[PDB]
Amino acid sequence: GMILNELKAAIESKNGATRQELARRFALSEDGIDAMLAVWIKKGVLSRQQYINAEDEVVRVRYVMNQVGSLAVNVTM
Repeated sequence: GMILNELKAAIESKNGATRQELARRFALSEDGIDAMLAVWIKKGVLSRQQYINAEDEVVRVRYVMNQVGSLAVNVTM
């Protein structure tokens, strides 16, 4: 890869962006960056997109990550 990894880490640590900002920095079509990413992450699920606002305060930001760890959690207590 080239940007898939650069963004994967940059986002995994620092803030992130959507397919728009991604294709922008890469200077390519949003369809190409999204497709290449979807396959680079899993296979073709438009990656993992999530938002944040009420959880924080007034962030209101959305981005797609590769998600290498585990987000799905079920607190059974």
